[PDB]
Amino acid sequence: TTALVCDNGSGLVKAGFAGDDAPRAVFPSIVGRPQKDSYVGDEAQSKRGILTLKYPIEHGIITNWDDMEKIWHHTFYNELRVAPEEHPTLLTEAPLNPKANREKMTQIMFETFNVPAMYVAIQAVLSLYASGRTTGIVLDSGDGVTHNVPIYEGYALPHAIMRLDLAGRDLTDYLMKILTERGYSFVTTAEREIVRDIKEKLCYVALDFENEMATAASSSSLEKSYELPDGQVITIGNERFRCPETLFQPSFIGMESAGIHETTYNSIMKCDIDIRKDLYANNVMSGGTTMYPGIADRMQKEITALAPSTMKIKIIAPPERKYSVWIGGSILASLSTFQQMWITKQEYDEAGPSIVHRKC
Ligand SMILES: COc1ccc([C@H]2OC[C@H](C)[C@@H]([C@@H](C)[C@@H](OC)[C@@H](C)/C=C/C(=O)[C@H](C)[C@@H](C/C=C/N(C)C=O)OC)O2)cc1
Ligand SMILES: Nc1ncnc2c1ncn2[C@@H]1O[C@H](COP(=O)(O)OP(=O)(O)O)[C@@H](O)[C@H]1O
Ligand SMILES: [Ca+2]
Repeated sequence: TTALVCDNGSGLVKAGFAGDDAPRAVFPSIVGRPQKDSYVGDEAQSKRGILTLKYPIEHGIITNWDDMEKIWHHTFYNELRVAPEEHPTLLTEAPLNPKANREKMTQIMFETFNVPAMYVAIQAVLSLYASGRTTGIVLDSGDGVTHNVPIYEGYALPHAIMRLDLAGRDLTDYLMKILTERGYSFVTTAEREIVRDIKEKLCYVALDFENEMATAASSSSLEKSYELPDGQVITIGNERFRCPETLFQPSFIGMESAGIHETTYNSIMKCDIDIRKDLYANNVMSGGTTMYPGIADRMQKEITALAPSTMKIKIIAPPERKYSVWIGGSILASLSTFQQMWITKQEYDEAGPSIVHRKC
């Protein structure tokens, strides 16, 4: 029977059937409760006023299992409209996901949803498979968290994994702030959803930050107009490139951590010397926050400036990197040499949660 692929994202839940072109269902990772006892996804925030909203998978890691259970329950019956007892289910997890976490991910799958078989894959790793690589370093920047994950011979290197608590969610908020400072007023939650659309449609990464700031202070060639739903037309200037700039300079929002370019460098320099030249030549971009135009040219420039001059440096930004993680799981599930890595109902009834250390 057709396997299931569910990418448990920090902001969006990508779910669908293994072997498909794209995930059939994409919805918010939010659980709302004060007509019913709970809501999940779009309608959870449509009625955000009467409910209490929950981000159980924010920052990449699942923290609440009652809410998560509601998200998975929403995925199976309401979105994909399948019987979880009739489908092997591949789950995804954030890098550096603790052991007891994937144990509990597995327990809930069998004891509560009764899956025939399941598996938990690291998100960044799947994105690499989707590119056609078993070796390389992935920059996974989603909604709630950004990870740098070096992968060698098809296996991620935990000690060199970098975690940056800065992603598109922080950027959206940042874009509201600086747009409000200019003279507008985007404060409400409904206005947040509007600003996020501006971010995805008009923002871009500046090749050189200061030079772009100068073109903005002296001309209006960088300015773009944006029509609000109520017909009102607003104008965005340097906020276009100042927004994603936070990924390289987290200090703009008080975050005293290294940028995505530096965390990439630091990640590689934690790996064994012999494979570093391979990581440099295979920098894969993953997640929606890496969708900014010009982010690859900026990454190319900054990594080069940090690395030896003799170093060959390549940046890979796939056009479908919004759904890289899910696609990677779709091919993994359909892979013949992977079938023996499933954890079956029988296997779990015999061993317990202790078996996920043997397969995952
Ligand atoms: C969607 O477009 C495409 C994407 C990729 C490819 C294809 O390109 C050539 C690649 C050698 C190939 C590889 C990378 C993929 O196979 C389809 C990928 C699924 C293979 C992964 C593995 O072999 C690993 C090492 C093993 C074990 C898994 C370890 N794990 C999950 C650790 O976390 O899985 C059987 O993938 C072809 C088309
Ligand atoms: N074209 C785009 N430009 C910039 N950001 C985008 C674009 N498309 C989506 N995003 C951002 O990507 C984030 C979604 O990332 P995602 O891959 O779902 O990560 P996660 O699975 O952790 O939520 C959202 O915060 C969204 O604002
Ligand atoms: Ca993700």
